[PDB]
Amino acid sequence: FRTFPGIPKWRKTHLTYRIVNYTPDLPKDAVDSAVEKALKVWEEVTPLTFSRLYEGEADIMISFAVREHGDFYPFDGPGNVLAHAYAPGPGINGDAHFDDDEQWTKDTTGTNLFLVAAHEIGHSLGLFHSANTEALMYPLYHSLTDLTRFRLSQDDINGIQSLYGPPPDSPET
Amino acid sequence: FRTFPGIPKWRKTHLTYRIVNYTPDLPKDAVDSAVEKALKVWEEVTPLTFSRLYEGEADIMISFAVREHGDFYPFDGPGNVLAHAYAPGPGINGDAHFDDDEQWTKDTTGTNLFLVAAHEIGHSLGLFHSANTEALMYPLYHSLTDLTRFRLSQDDINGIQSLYGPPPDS
Ligand SMILES: COC(=O)[C@@H](NC(=O)CNC(=O)[C@H](CS)NCc1ccc(-c2ccccc2)cc1)C(C)C
Ligand SMILES: [Ca+2]
Ligand SMILES: [Ca+2]
Ligand SMILES: [Ca+2]
Ligand SMILES: [Ca+2]
Ligand SMILES: [Ca+2]
Ligand SMILES: [Ca+2]
Ligand SMILES: [Zn+2]
Ligand SMILES: [Zn+2]
Ligand SMILES: [Zn+2]
Ligand SMILES: [Zn+2]
Repeated sequence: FRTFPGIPKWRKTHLTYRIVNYTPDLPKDAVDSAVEKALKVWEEVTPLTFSRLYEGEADIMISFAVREHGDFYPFDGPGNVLAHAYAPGPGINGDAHFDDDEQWTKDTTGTNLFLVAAHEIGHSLGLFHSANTEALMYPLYHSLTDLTRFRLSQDDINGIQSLYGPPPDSPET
Repeated sequence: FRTFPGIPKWRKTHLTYRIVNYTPDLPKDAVDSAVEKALKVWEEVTPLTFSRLYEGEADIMISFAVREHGDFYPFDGPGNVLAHAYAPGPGINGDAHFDDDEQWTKDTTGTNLFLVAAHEIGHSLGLFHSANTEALMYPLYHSLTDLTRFRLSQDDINGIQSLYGPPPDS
């Protein structure tokens, strides 16, 4: 696993997120659920908890964007870069953006929103790309029919626990 | 009425539109509806026709945005600037952006999407602001329009027709 330079990380255990805009690709409730599910992945293996805001600045601002969108890194059209997220800190830090020139889906027929969301929130929490091919934090996406049996890899757990530790409610093997 | 300088206007009657993203404030069908109704206002009194695209570059790219969003004219938080649109042309020209720091509504409890969209498309089609207080293109239309009895004023019709003519075989 790998972190960003200086290992920036949230100094709070409860983070807020806000879904700022919605893609034409899915019904609004489907976007919400993949985001909820994506956050739940990280919540299960650390002390971190998450609540949603319907207004104001949330730690993790989530949006869909096409090409130039007000930050330093314009998206790039269909394919290639799928999304990007910023390491922990104030403002644009912690936020995640999703390229709408991608067809976001609830299954693997397009680009699975849950999977990309879980991988991006991984950056939002301070994990950089993993070299481990089995990790969620691996820089390359792959269509995996298996969304019902999704499991964080041990490399991921290790990387996120090195930052925040395990859940206070769980035993350690 | 008024047109932009050098009177930029579409050189074709079939214009495509695309709703690039959706606001949290309303159900997506409410957005589609209001956008369609805004387009209809103008199509009804000209030879212009519209069709929707879900991919690629449409003439009129519609989006919601907050603060800095990829153009040189950032939105300003709640109220004041509700939205902005570019006159006819290629690329960003003809596109319309809507400030999501406003609360877009179907009715008048927030900022009415239909109304603002109708004004902005007026700009996307080549109309600049009117000096007539009753016109949709009057700068203060959003504070002066009665949505129950909404109809395009004749100053708005005179202006859009000056550019594109009346509907075929009137
Ligand atoms: C083969 O896939 C790709 O290379 C795709 N592009 C990328 O992956 C480039 N990466 C990106 O644009 C962003 C940069 S933060 N990475 C998002 C991302 C999201 C999820 C996973 C993932 C990992 C393991 C299991 C399941 C999914 C991996 C990467 C597209 C060409 C389809
Ligand atoms: Ca942030
Ligand atoms: Ca892309
Ligand atoms: Ca899309
Ligand atoms: Ca355009
Ligand atoms: Ca505003
Ligand atoms: Ca809003
Ligand atoms: Zn971005
Ligand atoms: Zn990544
Ligand atoms: Zn703009
Ligand atoms: Zn105006």
